[PDB]
Amino acid sequence: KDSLIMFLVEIFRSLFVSNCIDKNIDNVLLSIEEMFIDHYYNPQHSRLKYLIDDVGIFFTKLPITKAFHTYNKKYRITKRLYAPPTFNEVRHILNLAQILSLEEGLDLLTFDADETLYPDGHDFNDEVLASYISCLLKKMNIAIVTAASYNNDAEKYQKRLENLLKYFSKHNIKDGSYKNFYVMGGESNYLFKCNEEATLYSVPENEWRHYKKFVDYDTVQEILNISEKCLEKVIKDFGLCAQIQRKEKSIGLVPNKIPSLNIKNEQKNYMIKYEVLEEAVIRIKKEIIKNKITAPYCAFNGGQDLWVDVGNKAEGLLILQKLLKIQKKKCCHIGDQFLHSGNDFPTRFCSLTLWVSNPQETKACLKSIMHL
Amino acid sequence: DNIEDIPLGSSEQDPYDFFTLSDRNVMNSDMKKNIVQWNSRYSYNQLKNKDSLIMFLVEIFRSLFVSNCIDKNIDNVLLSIEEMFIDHYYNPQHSRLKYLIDDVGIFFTKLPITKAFHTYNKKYRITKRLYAPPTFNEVRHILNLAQILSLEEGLDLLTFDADETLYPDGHDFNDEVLASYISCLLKKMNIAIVTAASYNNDAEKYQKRLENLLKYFSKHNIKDGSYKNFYVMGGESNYLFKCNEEATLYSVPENEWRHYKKFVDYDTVQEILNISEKCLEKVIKDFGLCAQIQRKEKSIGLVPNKINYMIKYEVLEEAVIRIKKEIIKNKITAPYCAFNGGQDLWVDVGNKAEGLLILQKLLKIQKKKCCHIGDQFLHSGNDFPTRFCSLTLWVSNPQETKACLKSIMHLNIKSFIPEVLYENQ
Amino acid sequence: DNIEDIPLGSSEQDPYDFFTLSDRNVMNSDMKKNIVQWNSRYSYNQLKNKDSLIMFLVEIFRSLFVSNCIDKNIDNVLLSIEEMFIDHYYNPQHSRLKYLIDDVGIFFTKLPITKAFHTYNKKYRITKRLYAPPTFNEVRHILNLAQILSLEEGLDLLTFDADETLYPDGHDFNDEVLASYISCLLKKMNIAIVTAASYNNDAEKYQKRLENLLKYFSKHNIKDGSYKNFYVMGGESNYLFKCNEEATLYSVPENEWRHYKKFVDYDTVQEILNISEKCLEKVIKDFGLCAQIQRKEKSIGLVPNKINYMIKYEVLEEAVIRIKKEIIKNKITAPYCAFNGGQDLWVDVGNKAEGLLILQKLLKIQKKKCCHIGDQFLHSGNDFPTRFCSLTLWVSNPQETKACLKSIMHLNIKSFIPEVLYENQ
Amino acid sequence: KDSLIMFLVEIFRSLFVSNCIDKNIDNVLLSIEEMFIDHYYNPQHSRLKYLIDDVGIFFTKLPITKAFHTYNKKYRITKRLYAPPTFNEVRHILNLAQILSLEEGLDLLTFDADETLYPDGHDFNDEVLASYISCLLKKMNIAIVTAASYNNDAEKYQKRLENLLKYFSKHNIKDGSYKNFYVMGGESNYLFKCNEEATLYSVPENEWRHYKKFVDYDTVQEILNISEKCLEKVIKDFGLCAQIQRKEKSIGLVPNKIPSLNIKNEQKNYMIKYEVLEEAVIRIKKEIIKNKITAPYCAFNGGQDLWVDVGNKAEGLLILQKLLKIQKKKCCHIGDQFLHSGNDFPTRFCSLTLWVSNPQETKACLKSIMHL
Ligand SMILES: Nc1ncnc2c1ncn2[C@@H]1O[C@H](COP(=O)(O)OP(=O)(O)OP(=O)(O)O)[C@@H](O)[C@H]1O
Ligand SMILES: Nc1ncnc2c1ncn2[C@@H]1O[C@H](COP(=O)(O)OP(=O)(O)OP(=O)(O)O)[C@@H](O)[C@H]1O
Repeated sequence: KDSLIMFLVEIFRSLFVSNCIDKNIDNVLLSIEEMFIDHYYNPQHSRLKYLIDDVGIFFTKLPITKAFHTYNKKYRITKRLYAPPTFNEVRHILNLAQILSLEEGLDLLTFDADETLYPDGHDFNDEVLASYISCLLKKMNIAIVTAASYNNDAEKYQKRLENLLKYFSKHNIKDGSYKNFYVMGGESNYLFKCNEEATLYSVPENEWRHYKKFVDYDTVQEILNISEKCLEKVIKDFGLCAQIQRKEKSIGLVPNKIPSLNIKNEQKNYMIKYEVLEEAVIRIKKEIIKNKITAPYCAFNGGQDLWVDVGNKAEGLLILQKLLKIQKKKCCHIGDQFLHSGNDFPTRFCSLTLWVSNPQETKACLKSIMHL
Repeated sequence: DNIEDIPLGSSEQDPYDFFTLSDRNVMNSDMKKNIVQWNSRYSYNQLKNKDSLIMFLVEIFRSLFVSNCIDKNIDNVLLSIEEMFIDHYYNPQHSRLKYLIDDVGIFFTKLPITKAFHTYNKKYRITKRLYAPPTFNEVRHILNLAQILSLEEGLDLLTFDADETLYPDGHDFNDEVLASYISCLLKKMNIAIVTAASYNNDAEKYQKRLENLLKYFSKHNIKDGSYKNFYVMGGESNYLFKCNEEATLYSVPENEWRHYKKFVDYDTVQEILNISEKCLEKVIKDFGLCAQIQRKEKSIGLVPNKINYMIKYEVLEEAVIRIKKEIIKNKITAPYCAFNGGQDLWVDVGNKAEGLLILQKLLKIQKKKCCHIGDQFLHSGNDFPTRFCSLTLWVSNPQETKACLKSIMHLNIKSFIPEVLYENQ
Repeated sequence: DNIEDIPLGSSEQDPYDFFTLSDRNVMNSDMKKNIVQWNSRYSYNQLKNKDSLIMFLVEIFRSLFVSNCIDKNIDNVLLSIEEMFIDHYYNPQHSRLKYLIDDVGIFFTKLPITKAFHTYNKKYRITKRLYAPPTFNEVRHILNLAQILSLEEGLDLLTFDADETLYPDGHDFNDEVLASYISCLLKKMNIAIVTAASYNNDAEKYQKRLENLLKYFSKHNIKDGSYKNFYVMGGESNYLFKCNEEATLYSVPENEWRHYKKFVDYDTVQEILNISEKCLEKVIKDFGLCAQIQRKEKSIGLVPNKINYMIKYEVLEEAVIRIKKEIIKNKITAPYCAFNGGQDLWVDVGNKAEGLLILQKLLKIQKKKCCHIGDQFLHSGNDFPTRFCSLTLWVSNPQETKACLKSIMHLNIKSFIPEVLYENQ
Repeated sequence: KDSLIMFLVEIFRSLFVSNCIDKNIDNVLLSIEEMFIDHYYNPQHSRLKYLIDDVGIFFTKLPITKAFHTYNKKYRITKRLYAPPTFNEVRHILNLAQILSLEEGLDLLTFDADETLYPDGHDFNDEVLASYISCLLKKMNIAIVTAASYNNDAEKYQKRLENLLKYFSKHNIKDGSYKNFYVMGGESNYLFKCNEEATLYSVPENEWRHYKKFVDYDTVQEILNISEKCLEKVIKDFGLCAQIQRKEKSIGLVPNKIPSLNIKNEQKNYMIKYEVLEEAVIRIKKEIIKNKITAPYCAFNGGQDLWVDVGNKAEGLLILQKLLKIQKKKCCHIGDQFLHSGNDFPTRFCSLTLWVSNPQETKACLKSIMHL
């Protein structure tokens, strides 16, 4: 999966089966930690980069030993005789390592709204999570990136975040922290800020265009025309009850409504096989490569529909850092990598990335971020 | 035919899943579950260990796909597979299929696997894909179609794993149109429900889990006497209930069916429970869990406290093996089942496979006329062997279950092409 | 302790090797054999299925290597491994090592695995490598050192697989200095030689395979009566020979040792041979081989014609399984061994593991005082289980064999650091 | 291993286990064959290149169906019930496919002498193999590439090929076929031809320098100095009884002679662990990359010693084709890929390559090459 996860899972497995994972293993942990730290420095010529090829680049000194100790002290995974450490536990350990790797602090904490803030595609609904974000909003900038495209219509994005903004309306104006909240819609196309009354307003395109690689109108129209023709053939090729929904910088395969059983709800969405949505995503990806298009884009399978957006969240996060004069060692992103099979734009090449997979894990991560 | 003949590994351990694919707290959406099935290095051995026959077909189709002929006439491949299936039907052991797939189980019917593939491919046209080869779930669907298409003589008993197919998110039964399908089939065949929930002999507690289903019975299934064909097996194979004229569960006198069940003596039952209780007490202390031990007459459980505190998934896995090891260490051969549910742990001195055999013998039904609905994502084949006692459909959501039951209700109708994926479309 | 207790799968089949690593016609040099051991996807399961304990250690060392600490103090890892080995010595079943490695076999001695690693690493400094982690062969060497370092009380019996260790390229014995080592050890301990070659009871034919060794005996081993300690077991476990004053093999009266061997009745012996002959006749016709069938009293063989015509390696593999299947089909449980030699095929109604147990009981030697020299590259663990009957050294060339024997001859000498890789250096 | 081998092995496995590999599988074989032929043409955008990434490029139309039929007719591998087709059999099938893919003929057949012509590092000794080479020498050019470096000393190379040249002295002068025999020593540094009396003579460097990328003297001396320092540290690091042997365009770690047992031969070579020779080869490979050296070279572990040569056999085979005015679709190379773990310069990017692993397999391949 994420290669360095598998790198430590396998090592902990050997430590487990050799029957010593519950004894003093600091000789191994510190030997990896200095490998990690020698990757902070000279990352082009580390021994780490030799062992794992797709390590990427570390923006920080990762205290992997302290992280293992802290996580093992709480959950006691080395006390299990038959269940060795898992992929998800190592995922936590690195998440914790990256957090404590910011003792110098961060100035920008960014969320993937679709993966962490909206449960099951709904609107924000978590008074506990909104508590922690508001707390952190006082100490740093907090931006929220989402693939939802409602042009620059600030009211439409507000509906998805109203409970969260309603929390801001009681804990984040007396100290003026609302100035540090940012929302990036359309992956990287529509930017919003917060006003005194906890209400989203649009930052006009002229004020931040200078930080985004310009993309021609005809090239964004060619990306959507290419995808249009692709989806049309997918519809014909699989007998889909669906049609194409074209927006200004997006285009989507949306399922139709069809009847149910009279005893159930009398209308439901047509269901597109996950296989057919995967077939279409890379079908589109290949025709875009066939036309030698360099513009950043994003084609994803999301639940019951498919969307092609001209811009990707990776570009948005760079745009936010170029905008607020922050460089990568002082900002991190929170998303869920189980949700995009598309390895492209792994977010970790732009900022520190935390991998969380349910609201409880997200709150655990923020709790750690408050206590620095 | 009997419990001693079924290949049960009650103290066995499946190969460790470092990716905890059945941790529903992390893999909590159909989107995530479909993505892991693409990464072979993430889910291959876990899937094969749940149905090696399906994986057998997936790999054959993957190679038809990469060789670029899956959308051509592949009937030469399908029909020789079908010939092995027929041969296996006639020779459940020593067949060629058994040599290739040792845990293939039993074919109680001639599976038209060729007609199944053509049916599914005609509607969903998976061979029209250039870059996504047939998936595990798609072959799962195709195998369900083959077993349904093979029910020429019909069914006399249809059984559900309630925990896997009837309780959404573990809550009580709540699905009007599903109840409708069951109620109609109840008029054509015996229907039995198996669950691991042990409420001792307390019929009212089991009835609470099935209240909405039984209420549907009391409006369509009492006048035609179809209610006398409904059975409920609780504690996996310990407590048997039937229906009365008022759509109420009542215990069947154990003298009426005990002889069908392999006898376990009282001391062995309590010894298993006693050994588990000491294990679980040590697990609670070893990991500092906020959890409580719920012991029953023939079962014991590790349950989280309400506040709902959640026990680490790996701690639940660790405890199931600790229990099997100590039970092994005490040289106990009685059939039991110690399983890691999503969020709790249970040790039942019982077994759902033995439960079905009890229902089969009691109702004197031949295995060719039995069909089981379960979810092989939610149980270990060492506890419930694949294709041990009947045909078995694999469903993974209420929508698939409704489609299957709809097809079973239109069984052997000429103008009905069976469906196992969607109910409306 | 007896043949029925040894885990033998005589009709079993190892997982198919698509890379035919034991086809010595393609892998015909130490250079090629060392290269396949680097590609994990080429040789991992084949190597693990020959000694899962060695692979267990290789994987632990690979992770010490990639974590960049294998050249630091790794004694915390080694000593807890050593603690599991000691525990396994005290609890051959139910130990922690047995749970991790089910086919680990038996430790008849406390293995100083830590001292072994330090010994080998002091001389060869494998932890000084930045890019080649410890290899299968290197852990093989380290395990040999541990077993030799554990022979504190000495050895009373040393046994060789002649086919694997004493006949270069299948020709007769020809190695003066190897003979020298054996002859000296013959003066300190019993020495027995096991081979699958069945020349019926014809002592002269076996003597021809060992002529140069026996001639060395007739110049150093007759005056001190050490020759009465040499034994030869032919037909794997069917024909027993000893030495006289003139360095000549003679048959031991079967009444003197038959009771030590599990009895097989005459009809079962000939039935196995008859079934194999029909199989092999069909194999010769099916593939048009230029080959002949050599039947003995208790063995039958598929041999290529002299011209030397060579039978396809995969045809030999195909025939071994065909034979095991037909023997299974006739419900025959007698211990036999049907193996694919490099260039021929043999079905012996015998078994080399039973042969060693016969030598052990006959000479009344405890298993702690036995050591076997073989080559686990050249046999299936289902025929000869790893660590079943004694300590077992794994050698892969006469140079390693000489080094081992040299170390055994300097056993428990203070001023001698054992060696299992090189004889001169 | 070779990726397209594994591609067909796995497919034949599915055909095997589905119980149809002995029936008519021409729908699959021909479906791969047209995939192959659509790779002959438009090789940059084949479906094949999508499935397998490292396919390389095909110089010919591969009749994979006819090859399977011809090989199955002779050996009857589809008649086995329990031993499915193996890696080596598929290796043969492709070898046979490439041979019949030359119905248009070839004009240059090249050997790797170290891998196919010298058994166990000896001299040529195979009157049957020499028979087939002489037969083919009449129909095409035949060159022989070897890593042995004896400068331009023609007599030293003749010793390794004297039996073969002695065969030429009786069957290859009356028709003048000796003009078509070529020997390339030093991987790509020393070229030799044949005279009327079956004797090697050196083609002076001026006559073929124009077809080789020139390499500066100081850069070849830097490659050997880099390797010298590497081997010195390997000797110290592992207590080797060996020393360095420097040639003009090569440098080697050669083991010393050390005593044996008095009963054995009183002198033998010191033995260097294969692991330590592998450790050294890529140690050298990394320092050469650390110095950003572009010149083609070759560092290989060969038996009991290691050698670093400035030139590789891949370059020699290009030099021979550029010299004799032949392009790649009419020449093939015979070597053994089990013998170089170093994937670099896989020979198949320059010419058709046959993979053989014993003299019997080589003769079988040449027998096929005669019957076109
Ligand atoms: N570093 C991490 N990254 C991602 N997820 C984590 C991390 N640490 C813990 N989690 C997960 O978050 C979930 C919440 O843990 P839990 O509520 O037990 O402790 P907590 O969040 O610290 O709360 P408290 O501090 O009250 O114990 C757990 O299931 C755990 O698996
Ligand atoms: N295309 C090929 N590429 C590489 N090796 C091959 C190929 N075909 C056959 N071989 C191998 O060459 C060896 C020699 O085969 P064999 O001598 O049986 O037939 P042959 O060489 O054609 O001789 P004959 O024509 O007299 O039968 C065999 O072991 C076979 O595995």
